[PDB]
Amino acid sequence: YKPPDINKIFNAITQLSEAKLGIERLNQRFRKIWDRMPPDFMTEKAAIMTYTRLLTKETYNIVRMHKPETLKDAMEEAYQTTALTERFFPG
Amino acid sequence: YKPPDINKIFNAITQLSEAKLGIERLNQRFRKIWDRMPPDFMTEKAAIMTYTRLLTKETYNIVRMHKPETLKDAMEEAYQTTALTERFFPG
Repeated sequence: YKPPDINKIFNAITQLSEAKLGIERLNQRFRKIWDRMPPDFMTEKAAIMTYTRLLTKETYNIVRMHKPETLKDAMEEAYQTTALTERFFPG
Repeated sequence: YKPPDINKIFNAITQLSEAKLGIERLNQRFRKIWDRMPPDFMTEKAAIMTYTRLLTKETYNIVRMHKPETLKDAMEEAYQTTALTERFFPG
């Protein structure tokens, strides 16, 4: 195992924004940084919180209906509102 | 009881800085905002984290020796480095 260095991780999440083009840039880097060694970082509800306040205001309105439970649902649901009427299908 | 409204609380902590004159301004408002309805906000270590990265760099160095455990120790220890060689004694 390794030492965690938590403060860079709170530093690295702070860079992410809505200037990132579309949801796919947001969901990718957040998979990169946040999954990199959380030993026990916070509870489930608080892990929603730092994710959700980052997001765009309109996407919070549609993800209000319905509200998700985990990050995976939140990452999926905020993707699906733009994945529907837009795609390039990768392989 | 009341609805919590968590997002204002993360908004209100963001205003605090090192432009606040001395530690006493920092420790007072943080007692006001953070104690106002945390139902279960986060774990103990994470509650250290949002407190500590706010603080001044030199105060992190002295509070490194020794590192505190709870917020109360952290609020006390970062006060004591300036409460020693400076006071107006209140009543």
